[PDB]
Amino acid sequence: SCIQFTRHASDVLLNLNRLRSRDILTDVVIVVSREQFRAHKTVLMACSGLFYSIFTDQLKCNLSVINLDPEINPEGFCILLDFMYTSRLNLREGNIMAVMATAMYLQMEHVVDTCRKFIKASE
Amino acid sequence: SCIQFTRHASDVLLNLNRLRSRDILTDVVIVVSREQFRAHKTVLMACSGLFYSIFTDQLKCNLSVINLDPEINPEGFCILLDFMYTSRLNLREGNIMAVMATAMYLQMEHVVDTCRKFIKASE
Amino acid sequence: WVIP
Amino acid sequence: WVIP
Ligand SMILES: N#Cc1cnn2c(Nc3ccc4c(c3)CC(=O)N4)cc(Cl)nc12
Ligand SMILES: N#Cc1cnn2c(Nc3ccc4c(c3)CC(=O)N4)cc(Cl)nc12
Ligand SMILES: [Cl-]
Ligand SMILES: [Cl-]
Repeated sequence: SCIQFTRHASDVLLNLNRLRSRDILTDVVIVVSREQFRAHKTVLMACSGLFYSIFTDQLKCNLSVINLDPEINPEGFCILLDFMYTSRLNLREGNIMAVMATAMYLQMEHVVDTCRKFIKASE
Repeated sequence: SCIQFTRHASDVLLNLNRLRSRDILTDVVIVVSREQFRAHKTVLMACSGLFYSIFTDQLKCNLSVINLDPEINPEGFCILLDFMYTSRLNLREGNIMAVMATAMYLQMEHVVDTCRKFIKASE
Repeated sequence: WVIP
Repeated sequence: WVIP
């Protein structure tokens, strides 16, 4: 018999992105080649099958630094990290291949789906 | 020029509630009289003006235990904590006064609003 | 607020 | 997915 506040989930995510921008309570640095991205492990796990697996691991759960595969593109990661915290995906002709490869590695199925559909439409 | 995934914010919140249920990466215990509630500081701050103030404080940000005012009702807190993690508010005739008082203390304006409207309709 |  |  609950009532539901429609905008609550979006409002929570907006405040999680504000915490990220201010570097408040971030507990991990994701290293992608020469670039570093600070984030909250809980948000990463909530968005990515890869981070969900990493941070449920009894040893990796305590690491403050995670190094991604050297084939991962930093811009592609940046675009996906922004997506995690905002629901908005900056998908462009110039970055779609890198975004799709990063989304496959991060196990972000909905992003992979749409990248596949946008690529299929251009061929 | 971003695209947006409509269900993303709700999916994130669902996974944050799963982490709470499994006690994964919880970093605070909220003590309400004889009861204890484990939570994620980032979610508490994102939902509550009171927790936002508490956890941006340079000393309180590092506490693992927060004790609420002894006038706060544990059930009212439990209902609001569930709301924070789900967008669903279990508002009933028997708990509305406790929920509204707890929402005022926690500075959860949208919950206070609706409690006020539900009370006004019954008088 | 809505009835979900 | 939508145009926001
Ligand atoms: N507890 C917990 C918890 C935290 N996070 N999380 C999940 N995170 C996840 C796992 C796989 C995938 C995605 C997110 C997006 C995607 O495409 N695949 C799942 C579950 Cl079943 N549980 C949890
Ligand atoms: N950074 C950050 C950040 C984390 N959380 N958070 C806010 N949390 C908040 C503050 C006040 C109120 C509510 C939530 C619900 C309500 O009724 N009042 C606000 C801002 Cl402006 N910023 C942040
Ligand atoms: Cl996704
Ligand atoms: Cl609220």
